[PDB]
Amino acid sequence: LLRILKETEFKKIKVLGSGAFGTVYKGLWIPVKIPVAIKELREATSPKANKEILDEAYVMASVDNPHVCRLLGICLTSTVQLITQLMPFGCLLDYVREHKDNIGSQYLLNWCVQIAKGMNYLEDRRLVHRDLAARNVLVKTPQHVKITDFGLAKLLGAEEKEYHAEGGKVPIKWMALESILHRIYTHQSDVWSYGVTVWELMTFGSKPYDGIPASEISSILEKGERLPQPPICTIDVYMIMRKCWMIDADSRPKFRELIIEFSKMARDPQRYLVIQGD
Ligand SMILES: C#Cc1cccc(Nc2ncnc3cc(OCCOC)c(OCCOC)cc23)c1
Repeated sequence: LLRILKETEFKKIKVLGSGAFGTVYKGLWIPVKIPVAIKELREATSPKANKEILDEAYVMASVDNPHVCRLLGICLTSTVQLITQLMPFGCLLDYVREHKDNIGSQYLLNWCVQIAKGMNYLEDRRLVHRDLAARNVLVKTPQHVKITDFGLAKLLGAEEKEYHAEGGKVPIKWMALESILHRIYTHQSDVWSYGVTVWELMTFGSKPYDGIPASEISSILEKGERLPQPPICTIDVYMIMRKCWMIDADSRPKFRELIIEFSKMARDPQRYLVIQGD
C-alpha cells in the first residue's frame, strides 16, 4: 500500500542524482531502519494540487510488476518527496557506459525483453509512462532491470498542453513526433521511446541525435532521419528499432509483440548482436 510519511520518518544521506525538477537521494526509512531512494521535487515544480498528486501517488503505488518500480511512500508538504526501494547497481545508462568491454549479447537482449514486459504491464493497466529512457531504467541485478519514474511526467504536468514550465526540459529526443507537435501521449508513443531506449543500450549509452539542438528534431524527423544502425546491431534488430519510429502510431509494433520478437532473439544472442570478445 501507499504509506503517508512525516519528515521525521526518513533521512536523506547522499545525493545520487540531480535534475531540473528535483534531486534523488540515498537515504533511510524508519517505519527498524531500511535503505531507500528518495526523489525530492523542488517546490512549485508541479502544476497539480495536493489532492491530485495524492491520487496519482496511489496509482504509482498500485503498480505491481517485477520490471517496474513501485512507490512505497510519499511525503507531502510544500515539496513532494517520493520513496522507492534502493537499487544496489543503479541506473542502466551509467552501467552500460562503465561496462562496455564486459557486456555480452545475452544481457542486452534480456534487458530489452524486460523493459517491454514492464511497458506491456503498464499498457494492460491503461497507464502511459510518458518518459521512457535509459536514465529511467534501474538495475536490480545485471539479469534484472526495472522501469522507474512512472507517473512523474504526469506530476510534472507533461500531459497538460497549456502548461509551459520554466527551466523545465522536455525529453524531445525521446518523443514521438505527435508528442513533439501535439503533445499527444499514447501507448504507441511510448513504443517510440522504447525504440530510442534500445538504441541507447546498443550504442552503450551514446547520446541520441548528438550535436543536433532540440529545436530541430521534429523537422529532421519529418525529413525521415532516424538514429543510425548501431555498430553491434544486425539489421534484424535494427528493423525492430526502426519500426518503432513510424509516423503512423498504429503501425508501430505493440509491446506485446516486442516481447515475443526480442525473446526469440535472446535465445540465439550471437546471431543478432556482434560484440568482440563474447
Ligand atoms: C523515489 C524515487 C526515484 C525516482 C526515479 C529515479 C530514482 N533513482 C533510483 N532509485 C532507486 N535506487 C537507485 C539506486 C542508484 O544507485 C545506487 C548505487 O549504484 C551506482 C541510483 O543511482 C543514480 C544514478 O547512478 C548510477 C538511482 C536509484 C528514484
